[PDB]
Amino acid sequence: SRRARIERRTRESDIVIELDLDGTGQVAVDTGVPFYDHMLTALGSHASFDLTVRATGDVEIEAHHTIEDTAIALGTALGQALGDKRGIRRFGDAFIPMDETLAHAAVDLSGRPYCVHTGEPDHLQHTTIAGSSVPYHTVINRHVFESLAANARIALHVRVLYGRDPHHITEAQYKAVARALRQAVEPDPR
Amino acid sequence: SRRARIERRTRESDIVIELDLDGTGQVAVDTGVPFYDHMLTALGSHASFDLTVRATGDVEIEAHHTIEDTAIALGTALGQALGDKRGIRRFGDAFIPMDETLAHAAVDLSGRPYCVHTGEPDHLQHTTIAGSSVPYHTVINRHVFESLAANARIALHVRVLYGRDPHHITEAQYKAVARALRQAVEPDPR
Amino acid sequence: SRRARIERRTRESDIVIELDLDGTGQVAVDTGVPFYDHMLTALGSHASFDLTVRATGDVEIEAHHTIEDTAIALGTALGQALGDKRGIRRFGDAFIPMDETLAHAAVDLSGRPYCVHTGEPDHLQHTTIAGSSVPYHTVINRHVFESLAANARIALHVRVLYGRDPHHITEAQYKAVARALRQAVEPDPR
Amino acid sequence: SRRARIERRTRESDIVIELDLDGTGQVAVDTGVPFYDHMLTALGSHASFDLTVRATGDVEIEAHHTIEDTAIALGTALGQALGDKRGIRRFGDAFIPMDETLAHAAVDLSGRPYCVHTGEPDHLQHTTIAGSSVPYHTVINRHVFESLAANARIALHVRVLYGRDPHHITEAQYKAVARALRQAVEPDPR
Amino acid sequence: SRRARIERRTRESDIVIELDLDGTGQVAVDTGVPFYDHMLTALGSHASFDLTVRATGDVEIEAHHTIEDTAIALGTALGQALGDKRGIRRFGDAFIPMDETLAHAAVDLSGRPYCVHTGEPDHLQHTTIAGSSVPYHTVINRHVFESLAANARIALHVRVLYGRDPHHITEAQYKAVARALRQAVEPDPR
Amino acid sequence: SRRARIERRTRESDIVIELDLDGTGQVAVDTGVPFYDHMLTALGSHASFDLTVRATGDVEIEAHHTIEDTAIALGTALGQALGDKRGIRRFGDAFIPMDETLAHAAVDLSGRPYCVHTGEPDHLQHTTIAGSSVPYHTVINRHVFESLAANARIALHVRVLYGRDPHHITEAQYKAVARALRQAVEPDPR
Ligand SMILES: C[C@H](N)c1ncnn1C
Ligand SMILES: C[C@H](N)c1ncnn1C
Ligand SMILES: C[C@H](N)c1ncnn1C
Ligand SMILES: C[C@H](N)c1ncnn1C
Ligand SMILES: C[C@H](N)c1ncnn1C
Ligand SMILES: C[C@H](N)c1ncnn1C
Ligand SMILES: [Cl-]
Ligand SMILES: [Cl-]
Ligand SMILES: [Cl-]
Ligand SMILES: [Cl-]
Ligand SMILES: [Cl-]
Ligand SMILES: [Cl-]
Ligand SMILES: [Cl-]
Ligand SMILES: [Cl-]
Ligand SMILES: [Mn+2]
Ligand SMILES: [Mn+2]
Ligand SMILES: [Mn+2]
Ligand SMILES: [Mn+2]
Ligand SMILES: [Mn+2]
Ligand SMILES: [Mn+2]
Ligand SMILES: [Mn+2]
Ligand SMILES: [Mn+2]
Ligand SMILES: [Mn+2]
Ligand SMILES: [Mn+2]
Ligand SMILES: [Mn+2]
Ligand SMILES: [Mn+2]
Repeated sequence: SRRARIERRTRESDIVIELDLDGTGQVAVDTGVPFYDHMLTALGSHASFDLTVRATGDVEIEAHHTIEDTAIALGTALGQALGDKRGIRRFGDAFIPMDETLAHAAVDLSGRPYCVHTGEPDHLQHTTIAGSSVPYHTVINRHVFESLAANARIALHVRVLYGRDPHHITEAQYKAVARALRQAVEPDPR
Repeated sequence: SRRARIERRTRESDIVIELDLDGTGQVAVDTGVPFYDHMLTALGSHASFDLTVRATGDVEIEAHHTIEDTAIALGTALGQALGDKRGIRRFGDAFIPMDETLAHAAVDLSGRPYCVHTGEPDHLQHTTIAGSSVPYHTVINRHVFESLAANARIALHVRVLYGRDPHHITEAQYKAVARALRQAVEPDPR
Repeated sequence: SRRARIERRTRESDIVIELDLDGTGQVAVDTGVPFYDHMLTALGSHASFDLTVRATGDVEIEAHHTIEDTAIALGTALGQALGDKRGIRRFGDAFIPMDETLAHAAVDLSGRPYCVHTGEPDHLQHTTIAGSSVPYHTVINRHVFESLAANARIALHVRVLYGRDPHHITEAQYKAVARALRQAVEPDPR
Repeated sequence: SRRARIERRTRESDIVIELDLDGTGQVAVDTGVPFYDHMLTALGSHASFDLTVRATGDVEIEAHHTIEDTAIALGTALGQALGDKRGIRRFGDAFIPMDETLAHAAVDLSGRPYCVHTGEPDHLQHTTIAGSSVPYHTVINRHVFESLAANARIALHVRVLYGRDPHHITEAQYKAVARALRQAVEPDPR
Repeated sequence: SRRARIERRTRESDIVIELDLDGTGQVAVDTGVPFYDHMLTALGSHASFDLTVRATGDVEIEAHHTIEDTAIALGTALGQALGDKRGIRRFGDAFIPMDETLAHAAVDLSGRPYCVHTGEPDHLQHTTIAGSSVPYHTVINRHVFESLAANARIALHVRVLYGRDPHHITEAQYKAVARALRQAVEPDPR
Repeated sequence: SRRARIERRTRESDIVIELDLDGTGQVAVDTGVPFYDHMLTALGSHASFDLTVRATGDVEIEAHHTIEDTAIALGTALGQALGDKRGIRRFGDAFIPMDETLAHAAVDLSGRPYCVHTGEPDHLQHTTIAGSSVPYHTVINRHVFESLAANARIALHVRVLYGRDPHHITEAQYKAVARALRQAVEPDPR
């Protein structure tokens, strides 16, 4: 019913997305960027989407191209799956506490792309989350939210009220976006 | 069930309101102040009210008297239609993104009039929204929210978190008030 | 189903709590600290808990030991009654207007104790609410929210956006916590 | 070759656009908003487009809905007329002196919507340009540039380096956008 | 006609450059520093050079020696390929929007080395762009522009007007330099 | 075709100008003010004018009268040679790096005299460039640009973005004006 498959092939990367808005959190994400996989898994899961993301790209340069192409493809999938948007809540918002961090997201499935990203501490503009694989530059958080909003053609407002840990700050925002979208896409009984 | 017809006849104006709290967004508004009509249409629609507003007044002076008398009559209608307020959520709140603008409203159907209006940029105290008819002075936004709260006998908190466009800022607040009221008036299953 | 009886006996006090998460606001609170009774009655009632609190302690010293032991016991009861937390909303938040005051609470039933308490005016750190019985030092507000979060093993974020009256400020926060918990404990239909 | 006809019919307005990128400045604009007509005539003319804009809307509210719908439709027309964007300069920029005013615009026909609007004096956020017809609120300048960029799917950077007259400031920006687009859409001989 | 092959062999690295000023963007770059490869590919491509860069060096230390030796060799190639500079535009400049970033470069093929690098945010002095290979320290951006200007014996002015993403900021500057050089090297018909 | 001879005889000086807009940089300048000769030679040359300037005046007082009368006569020559301005680019701009200095000029051949001169360091208001002949007070730079714009009846915006050497700062501005005029006077193929 509210399903979309998107294939996005650029010079930099290859994305396949399958998205059901009316899922149960059946999520599988593989981008070659394990922190990004974790954020997109949290997003699909907390939005009660069924979501599959398979992506490969030029991670020898860094994660940016793959992260962005994935967020563009995912936005386009959200846009297509929503269709005409008849009968939905349209507006959604969620607070996510994560230990010391409090994040908020608010959505209007308006059909007009807009993203306002505020309150993220300045040190996230040069912070790296790094393990044994491809690292994740938190400066990309904004870019992901912008790409998503631009291609789904929605208003997306993401706020960090406060926080310290860059992992708590980043995950709280992805989870906020996710639960905001969940409320906004659900059928409006009136 | 939760219906009220209010007639308000002053030296300055004539107001008829018909309000059903349990509507489907069947809204008709005619005040001679077309921007106000647009805001009150957004309010009735986003609150899932059935609402009829017919108003005439001294618009040769300006919109103020008609705007205020209408907001007083509309408040009184909300107050009467709520009745004893048995079994309702009582508390409601909503975030409204509108492009660059984010507004919020929170309500307590307490039976104690109170309005706190914060965060609206200072230039809305001398901004005019003007077309081919009677103009709308955004300084009146507060007055409308105050009049509504005073006569419905509710606590109404309206916040502009941020914004630039006076039309986005004003409409976002009316829509926030509307969805806050919608959540607050709905039956509480517990 | 989601019931817990907690008995807590310290050198300073004796607490019995009985808590049903799936109640109708059947609340009885007796701590010897009548303002605290009023706050805990508001909390149980606004959370739609069935709640019984019987506490006696060393109020000849002041309310602190009894308030804290009660909040610890109540937290432990919330923790036990939630059990494995299968199938619940998990996240909850609420705005509470109270005349001039606006408070907010957000919860994550994470299993990781955390409390962030912000925005409370500085004069509540030496304010007393006093009647004909044992008085209530508002400096204890934070301590109560911290104790509750620590022993229920949840993330609890409590914000005063603004306010003036210490009674409005305190009650608004307890009511916010209550409605945040109510949303968070309810079954998630998905 | 690089032609597009767009029809956009909303609740608020009716837009017809016909756009040839490879024109000689054959421009006809009728929106019911004569200052807007003047700005869009300057844009089509200074971009050497052939452009026809016919729009009607709810100007009894004010110009906003009609201005925005027109800018959305015009953006969509630019997007469609560019097609695959094979063989073009892609990047374009122009300085426009206008008496005391200096404006600049830079474009990347990237396929990624983005608009950065800077340097416009603060008083243009509540300035009105008013004649004998529907007035023009200069706060809308940004909104127009944003709408255009979002729907043409280009990067558009518009700068006021300095200026005083709101008419000089506004027209200089529209002319800058126009000549930036003209350079960017032209065939790249290499 | 305007071709140069440069071989540069230091203790730290081995560089081979082949450069045609009058190319079609036939570019192949391999330095062992994949982000640098991406920047130098963008530069050759956006300048419509035919360009081959093969470099190996002491990347076990970090990218610096290889980046610098490559920029020195590339500058020397630009210098030799320009020859006597008879009949060329000499002056060139370009604006590059890249999402939120706006960069500018201006060139004078003067025969006097000079580089002015301004406006780059302070956090790019300790930012790393890191993937699965050798990372790129953005502090090197200036060094690259300086090395290039010193060895091509040109005036090179590179400006970041504004920006946030270090990848957008860096790539925008390389693209600006590239299009500035493209305009400056082209035959002057007068 | 686009030629003008101007003779200007005041109490203070005697000017003969011959100007072809469609020249090859055939320039001869003799004012008795050798630094001025150098600046006007750079201007005619970098604008691809054919230009002859012969001037004599009261240099025993200082260069001012001769500089100004020459700039007035030269402006009048530009005005007359442009004629009706049918079919020209009209708008032109150029960046000129000169070692540490970056200057910019933008022109609108509008038929409305206007000059905005900004960014020149304050010490150029009392700097002298002095050799073995009549010296040049850099405070006159503005006066020259103003005189030129007033009598050619064009908008001329001249910016020093930054610089240190008064000779680099002055020459960069004359060269910027020159290349801005060159782009603006050239035939517009559309
Ligand atoms: C496991 C969860 N994703 C988490 N990330 C950082 N902190 N926590 C609790
Ligand atoms: C049409 C809607 N009422 C609106 N007003 C201002 N902007 N937008 C989108
Ligand atoms: C009765 C209620 N608990 C209250 N306390 C302070 N103000 N109000 C209304
Ligand atoms: C006529 C032109 N559109 C203009 N508008 C304001 N000033 N000027 C010269
Ligand atoms: C693909 C392109 N090189 C790019 N890098 C960062 N952002 N974008 C669009
Ligand atoms: C020779 C040229 N006119 C010049 N003047 C000052 N510096 N330079 C290079
Ligand atoms: Cl989780
Ligand atoms: Cl709407
Ligand atoms: Cl109550
Ligand atoms: Cl908030
Ligand atoms: Cl014009
Ligand atoms: Cl600039
Ligand atoms: Cl590119
Ligand atoms: Cl020279
Ligand atoms: Mn990007
Ligand atoms: Mn995690
Ligand atoms: Mn009044
Ligand atoms: Mn509207
Ligand atoms: Mn204690
Ligand atoms: Mn009370
Ligand atoms: Mn709008
Ligand atoms: Mn005009
Ligand atoms: Mn070095
Ligand atoms: Mn890139
Ligand atoms: Mn003078
Ligand atoms: Mn010189």
